Amino acid sequence: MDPFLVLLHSVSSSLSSSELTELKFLCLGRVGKRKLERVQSGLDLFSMLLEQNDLEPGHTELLRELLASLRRHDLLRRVDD
Amino acid sequence: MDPFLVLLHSVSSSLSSSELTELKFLCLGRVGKRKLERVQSGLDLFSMLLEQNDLEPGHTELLRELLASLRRHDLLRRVDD
Amino acid sequence: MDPFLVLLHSVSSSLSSSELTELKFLCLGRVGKRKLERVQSGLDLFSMLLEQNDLEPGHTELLRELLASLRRHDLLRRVDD
Amino acid sequence: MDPFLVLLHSVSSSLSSSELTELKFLCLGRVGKRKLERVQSGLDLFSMLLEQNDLEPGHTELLRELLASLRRHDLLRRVDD
Amino acid sequence: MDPFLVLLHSVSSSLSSSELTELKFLCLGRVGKRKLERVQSGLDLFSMLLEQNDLEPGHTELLRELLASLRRHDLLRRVDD
Amino acid sequence: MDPFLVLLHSVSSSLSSSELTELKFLCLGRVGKRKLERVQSGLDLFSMLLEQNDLEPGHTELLRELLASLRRHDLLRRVDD
Amino acid sequence: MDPFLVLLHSVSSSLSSSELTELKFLCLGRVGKRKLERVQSGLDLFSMLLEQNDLEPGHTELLRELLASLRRHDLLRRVDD
Amino acid sequence: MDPFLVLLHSVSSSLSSSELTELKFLCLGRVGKRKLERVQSGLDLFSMLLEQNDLEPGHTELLRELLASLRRHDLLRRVDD
Amino acid sequence: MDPFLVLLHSVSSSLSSSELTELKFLCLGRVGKRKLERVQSGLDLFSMLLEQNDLEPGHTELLRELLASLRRHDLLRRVDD
Amino acid sequence: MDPFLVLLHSVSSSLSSSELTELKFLCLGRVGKRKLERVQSGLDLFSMLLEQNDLEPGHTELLRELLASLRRHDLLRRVDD
Amino acid sequence: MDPFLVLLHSVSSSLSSSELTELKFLCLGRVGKRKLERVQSGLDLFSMLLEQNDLEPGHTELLRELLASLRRHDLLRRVDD
Amino acid sequence: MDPFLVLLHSVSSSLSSSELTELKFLCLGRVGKRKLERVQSGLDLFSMLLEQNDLEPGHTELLRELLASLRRHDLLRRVDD
Amino acid sequence: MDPFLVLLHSVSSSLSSSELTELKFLCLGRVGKRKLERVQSGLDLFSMLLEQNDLEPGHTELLRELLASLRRHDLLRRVDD
Amino acid sequence: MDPFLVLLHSVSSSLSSSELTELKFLCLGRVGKRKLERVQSGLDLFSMLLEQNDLEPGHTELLRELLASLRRHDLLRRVDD
Amino acid sequence: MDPFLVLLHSVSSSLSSSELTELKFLCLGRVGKRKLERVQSGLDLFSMLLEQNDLEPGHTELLRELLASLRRHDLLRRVDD
Amino acid sequence: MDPFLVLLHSVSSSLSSSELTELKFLCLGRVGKRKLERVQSGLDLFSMLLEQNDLEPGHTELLRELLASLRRHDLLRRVDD
Amino acid sequence: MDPFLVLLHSVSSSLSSSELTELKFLCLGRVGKRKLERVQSGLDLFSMLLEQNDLEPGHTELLRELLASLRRHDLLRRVDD
Amino acid sequence: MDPFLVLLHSVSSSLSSSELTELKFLCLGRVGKRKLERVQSGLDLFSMLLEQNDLEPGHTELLRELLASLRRHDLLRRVDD
Repeated sequence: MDPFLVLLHSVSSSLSSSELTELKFLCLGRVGKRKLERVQSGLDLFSMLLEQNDLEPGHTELLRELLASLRRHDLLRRVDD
Repeated sequence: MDPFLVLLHSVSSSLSSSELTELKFLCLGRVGKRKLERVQSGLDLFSMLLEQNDLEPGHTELLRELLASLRRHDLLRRVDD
Repeated sequence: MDPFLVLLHSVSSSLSSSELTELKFLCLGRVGKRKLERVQSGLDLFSMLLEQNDLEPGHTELLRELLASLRRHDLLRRVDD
Repeated sequence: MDPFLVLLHSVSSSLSSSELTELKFLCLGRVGKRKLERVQSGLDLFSMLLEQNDLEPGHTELLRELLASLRRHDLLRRVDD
Repeated sequence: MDPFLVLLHSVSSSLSSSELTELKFLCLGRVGKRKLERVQSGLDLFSMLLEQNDLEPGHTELLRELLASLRRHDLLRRVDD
Repeated sequence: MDPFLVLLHSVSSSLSSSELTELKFLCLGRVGKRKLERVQSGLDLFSMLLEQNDLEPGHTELLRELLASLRRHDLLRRVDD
Repeated sequence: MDPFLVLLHSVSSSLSSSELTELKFLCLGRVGKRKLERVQSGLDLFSMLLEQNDLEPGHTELLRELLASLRRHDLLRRVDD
Repeated sequence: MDPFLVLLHSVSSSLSSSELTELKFLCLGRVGKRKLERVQSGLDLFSMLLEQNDLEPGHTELLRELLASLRRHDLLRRVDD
Repeated sequence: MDPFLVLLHSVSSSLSSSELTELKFLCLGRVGKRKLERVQSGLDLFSMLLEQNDLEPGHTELLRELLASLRRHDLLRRVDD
Repeated sequence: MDPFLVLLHSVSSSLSSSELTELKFLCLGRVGKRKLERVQSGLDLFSMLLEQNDLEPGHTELLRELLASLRRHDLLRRVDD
Repeated sequence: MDPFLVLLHSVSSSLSSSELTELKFLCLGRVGKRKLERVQSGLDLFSMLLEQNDLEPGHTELLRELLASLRRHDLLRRVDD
Repeated sequence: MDPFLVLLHSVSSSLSSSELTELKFLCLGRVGKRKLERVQSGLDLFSMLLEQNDLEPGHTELLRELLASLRRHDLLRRVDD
Repeated sequence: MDPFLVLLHSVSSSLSSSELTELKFLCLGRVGKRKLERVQSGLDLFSMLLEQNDLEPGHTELLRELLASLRRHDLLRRVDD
Repeated sequence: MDPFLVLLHSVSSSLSSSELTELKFLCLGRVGKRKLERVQSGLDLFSMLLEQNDLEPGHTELLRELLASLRRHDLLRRVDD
Repeated sequence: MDPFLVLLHSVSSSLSSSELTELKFLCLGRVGKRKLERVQSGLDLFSMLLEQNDLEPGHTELLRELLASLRRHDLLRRVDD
Repeated sequence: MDPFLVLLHSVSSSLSSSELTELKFLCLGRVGKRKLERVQSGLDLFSMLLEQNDLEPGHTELLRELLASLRRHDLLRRVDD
Repeated sequence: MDPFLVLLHSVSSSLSSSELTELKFLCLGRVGKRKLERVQSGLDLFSMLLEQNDLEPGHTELLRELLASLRRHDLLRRVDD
Repeated sequence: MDPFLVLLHSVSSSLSSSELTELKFLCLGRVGKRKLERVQSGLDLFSMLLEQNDLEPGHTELLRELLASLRRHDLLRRVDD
């Protein structure tokens, strides 16, 4: 298994419904409304970000900034930030 | 590639399920019920409007009127309206 | 576009979930239970009323009566009543 | 072309899957099961009714009453009712 | 058209999803599971009961008692009960 | 419109949450618990009573008796009681 | 025109594709696989049964048993059973 | 922003709980009990009056009467009375 | 119809959402999670128990003790207890 | 008519789509993928097992173990197990 | 990330339920009732305002007026006003 | 109506908040804490006692004992005690 | 190479199965059923219409009106309509 | 049935909303936030702990100390402490 | 279980409504208003301080400061101060 | 029957829709998106893993790590881990 | 083997049903409707584009543009874009 | 009986319709379109590869390569790869 996938799964397991709505709002400029309507967990949003080359194992800045905006520093400890 | 098709794809990417239902309702007089039942995205509706000569690169006032009724002025910005 | 459909869309845009519930209740004698279960917005109800000849541009007394029972005189203003 | 055939085509254009299933159910006594299993549109049903002399330009009562049972008075306006 | 088929259509029109589920549950001993998984409306169930000689214009007792178990006396008034 | 449905809607418009709870309690022997759990307004209860033949335009003593137990004589005035 | 042939034709007109597959399965021990592969309607199967002396105007027991296994009692009324 | 909405908001911000109960009592004949039970601020009552065409930017007599009955002349200075 | 099926239907009619959740919890050892996630009413649970030979007209002890654990003795009176 | 064929037909009439997929999965080591792709009912799978001498009137162990894996003990009562 | 989106998120995180209700009341003339019924946070209202071209990164007058009506000058310091 | 339910409603209408608290305390050994927390009126407690077979038209000694501990002899006169 | 044959080929290239079915239905009075059952593309129908002198480079009205009935105005632009 | 499951049901029956909140708080390190947001009763938490191998009929120490921290010794008597 | 979570639970047990209000007031600069409006016990505040990395088993200074400002030295004895 | 197939079936019967979606997310790097879109149960995913030599009776490490990531230790007891 | 064909197969393996629908829509001006109806996977579309000289090993700008419009940059990395 | 032909038959028996389509796509450069259109099973493709000297008992690199591109390592075990 990729450690990147396990890290994404662990991050997704620590996010609630309100946090998911906030993350969807903060991703409005990168993911279209039609695609955003189908997102029911952090895994789907991470998949769309992976497809758009906005999120990679070596490209994690956007995820860190999303987590900082949500004020989840405990989750940022997982990304080692 | 035709910029007209790219514009139509972009417009269809910004629309949700309720907006698609509203668009289907407002087109009841131009498209039959049998043809309207098969539409699952804005692309199918735009293609049918193209076939019936209701929508061309020089014929866009029906699309602008529909987008105005949907109260989506950001989407009218893409059509330069 | 037909002004009749624009008017119906505008009327449906001003109605809430409870108002839709009382609209469905007051139409129990004209629309069957099987068809009434599939209605999620006023657009579907208006389309069924159009299909059964209960609602036409020259046939609006049923709609005016339903809006009167809902005690929505601002909505009757749109129909000029 | 025959305006009878054009009228039949126009009627078949304004029908959905559910209406087709109900029309098939209400014609069980006149068409066999083997022939009814091949009907995928109103056109095939109309052709089979034509073959059995149930539907002619001078013989439209069965079509009229089938449309009445489906509560499609707008469709009956095409048949002058 | 037969008044029997019209009566069956009228009865099937006044039923919702839940009543259809109960009707399927209460007919488990006469219809196999493979045939019951293909019923999406009261019309299919009525046709299946017709094939097995369980429902005729002169043989309606199973229909009346199924309607009684669902506590639909208004529906029984259609069957004159 | 049926004046019966208008009367039922008017009666339901004058009832509060506690009165709805008392009505649900007093109807425990006629409506099952599963069906009683889904009632959020007097309209649902009245429709269920209509289905079970407990309430018709010529069948109103159950409604009058229930309103009498609620000590709502102003509401009995609407039913002419 | 033989009444037996007309009866066979009428029976075959009331059987669908699935029933034909079940009938072919139930006839595996009497008709070989190579011959069964060419059967596209009940008429071919009836002809093959006629050749093997399993089906005669005075010998209708196998057909009755096949119809009873398919649970088509309405079709058994045609064979007078 | 409508000056009417701002005026309504300013009026509502100067009314307390007892004043709200008195206003609800004085509005008993115009708003039903079921709707009155959901009013938790002057804004909900004002919106309900707006729906019933009892209160408009050009129709403010009822609001002045309500404020005079509450003996709030300071609030009447806002409506210029 | 079988009195056993009617009895099961009557028992399932007097159950609410919470009791269904408790019944699902107390049957974890006999039904898998995949099959339990598809149960939306007591009828589906009863059918699943029927398939596994856990509930027959001569085999009712599991149902009796499941009802006992929910403290529904009135329901046990239907099962003669 | 073979009692074995009638038993196989009765078993097949009690199996749904999901059960058919599970049975196909459990038969992967005996029937090839190309042959498994054409199976649309339990009858085809039973015939394929019949050809490979895995299923006979005197050889019913594999069918019993398949039914036990699906946890259909009611169906095992048909095989007398 | 757009600084505009981060500013909107920070504004929304400083508004309570009562402030949300007041903001919904003050936005009655621009957003329909059906759409207003689905707003559960400031983010949804901001999204609807963004769709309508009433709120843009270069168009912040309406938001300033809304904040001034709510008397949140501390929040107006975020918009630099 | 059952006179039993009318009697229970009348008894519940004569009780105050403190009396309800004492009734809930005295029923600690028969109703669980989870179920006791949801009781807001005597009707819910009476229904729970009815379900557990603690209270029937022929089983009223528990109710009489509870009313005697509350020192409400006027309420015991309604139960004829 | 004839521009008439090239035009017919270009028209036949922009048609799907459904439009071919409607074209066959609307030509029932000019082509027999025996000849229509052998048409698998628009080219066969065009050839048959050519043989019966219904379609020539100077005789296009039937093709024009057939394309009109299918609501293909873009296709009529090829025929210069 | 398992007396383990019966014991778990009995323990969950004697818990209130506040105790469930404390139980959720004290299990933060073993269950993720996403999974804890879906727990509405002690049964959900117990099943979740069962999945992670934290609670078995031979593994009851975590439950014992969770009950101890809530100061429920009467509940510990059920687990025989 | 973690001694840290047990300590937090013990601290939250010895607090009343007024102390919770003071704790909410003194944490205004670290938690938003929307998040603070949803705190009904010290557990929620502790959880949110945990998320923002303000409180860890190795980071307890802010908790000590909050307890000191409330003049609860007995509570500081639990934190070993 | 292979014990490996029975073990896979038993594992698949204990996984819900959410667990299946997490398993699909964790298998993104090994199974392509086109193939992943057709997976509707654990059996299909297990078949795809078997085809790619990622899962064998002697090769069960990937399945163990998948189950450990889902935190199903009870399911890991089935694989003897 | 041609690396071009392996690359095309790999690209087609990463595409879903919706992405195929958008690809077919964006190719409306180069491939006819009759040829587009027969495409069930990206392989057929790529073969048609190869046939019309729209796609060659030295001619890949159309493919790169189509992948860019689909917003699949990971799929552009395979084509080295 | 040649072991090479037995191996080819066994390989062809484990392939499905989609896998055959991908095999036909990957062999576009070696087999013409006219010869590829007549292939309905892997046996025909293998025979054509045998004729063109692309596949011999000592020449199996093309077959191994094709099976590797199909990601069928279990089928590569049959060829000992």
